[PDB]
Amino acid sequence: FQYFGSYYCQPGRDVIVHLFEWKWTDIERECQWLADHNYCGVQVSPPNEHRIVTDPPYPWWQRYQPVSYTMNSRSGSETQFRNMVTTCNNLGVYIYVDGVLNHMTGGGSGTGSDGNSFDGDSLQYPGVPYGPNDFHGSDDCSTSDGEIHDYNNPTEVRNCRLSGLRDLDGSANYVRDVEAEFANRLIGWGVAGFRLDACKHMWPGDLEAILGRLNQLNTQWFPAGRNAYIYQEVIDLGGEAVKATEYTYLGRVTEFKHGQNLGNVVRKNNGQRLANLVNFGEGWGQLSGFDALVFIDNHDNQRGHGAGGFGTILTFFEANMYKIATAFELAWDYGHVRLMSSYNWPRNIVNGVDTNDWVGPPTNGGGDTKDVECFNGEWICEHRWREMYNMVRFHNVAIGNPVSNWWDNGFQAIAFGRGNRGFIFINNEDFAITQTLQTGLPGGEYCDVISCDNNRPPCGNSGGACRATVIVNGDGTATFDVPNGENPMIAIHVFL
Ligand SMILES: [Ca+2]
Ligand SMILES: [Cl-]
Repeated sequence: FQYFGSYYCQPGRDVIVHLFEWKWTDIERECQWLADHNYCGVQVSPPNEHRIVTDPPYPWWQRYQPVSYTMNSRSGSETQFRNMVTTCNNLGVYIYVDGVLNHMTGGGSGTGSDGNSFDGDSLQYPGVPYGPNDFHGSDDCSTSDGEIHDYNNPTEVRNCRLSGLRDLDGSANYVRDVEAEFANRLIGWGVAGFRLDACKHMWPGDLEAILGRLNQLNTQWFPAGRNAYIYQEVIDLGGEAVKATEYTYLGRVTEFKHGQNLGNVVRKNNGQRLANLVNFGEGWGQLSGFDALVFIDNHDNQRGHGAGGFGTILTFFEANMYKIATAFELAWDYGHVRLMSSYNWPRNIVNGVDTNDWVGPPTNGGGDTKDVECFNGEWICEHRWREMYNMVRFHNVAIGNPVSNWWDNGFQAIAFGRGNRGFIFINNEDFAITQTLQTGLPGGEYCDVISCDNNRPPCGNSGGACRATVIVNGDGTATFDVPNGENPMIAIHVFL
């Protein structure tokens, strides 16, 4: 039995970023910035040939309808993909492919992003090739429309069609061989791993058979005898017949409870309290940290498609709370952390649903994607926000230390350290707090890395609101003056 939940990073790097709908040429350039800020890797949008949808015009979700396993996509050509992987790998920033193996397209016919035909009505995908024998059908699914409705029926969830997406027969030797060939081709070029889409809709045994066909990582960059990193998108918020714990033996699993819980806590939904995070992690009924890929939001649930709709998940639209939740997640020790990196779109919530949730990335038209320019009102670039990247540095400095010196106000203020390496005071109250705490840190002069550029004087005021220096006393205590409001947190850490 091979296990795929271990990932590989350069020393001092750990956090990964989803550069959602970024072009390969932009990711290739971004790898320098990411390396300089000690991020470990990038999840890239599905790079295989996908459906081109023109009604509505070029939505993001067309990339979740495979047409073939060639490598010309909205983000760029095979040549551009391979240039990106090579450059990023040489910089020590690795690439995880969003791998879409559960299904092909929905109904209708057309061509994909590399010119190959699809026909979801006849189940013909000549670019693979797949035909009807390669799919589940009326022999395998008994619902009246062929779609999934009863999430208490694992057979229905796995063998019927997710919203009409034609469902591949993952038990078939041919499908397993074809999908492994796709993954192995990408591994051979230098891809480090995969985010596997829609895994709740596949049988773990079929995933095991596909993963057993995989070659090990390319030793131009990776250690000999290393399996690819696999993290599996399994949406499991409890009370269903498919469980995230079915997939952890194969690799890591997305823990959607993490962002649900942190979102509810930071929003103070239904009387939640920041102080309740004292035991956050597996003890909240979540996966063990070692089995989990964690994140505040993803591309689906920032569009209201997760549970609670728009009322729980935090996103760049709620920037102040989003930074609080992300800072906590990065300072804590639980899971492999992925940060979303988003684009803006005309979100328009009507009766709880965003009417414009289909809108694709910044475009001049014609299905192209604009070059990224961070902070221009179109590309959000959360991973480049100082509050994020300085908390990634905090996370890196703190690595391997326990949570220590926990404090809270019984309510909406907590503070904790990571050994003798870092300390964060989070005041989520509607009033200011002055509090002296054992920070666990060596005595000295520290800067708040939430508001300042550097961890020690000179503090650096590029953001314009760098707070006064924090003095840690000789006994390890420090006095935190934390006003409520924007960025209502102070994080300090020893020199990297
Ligand atoms: Ca399926
Ligand atoms: Cl995901």
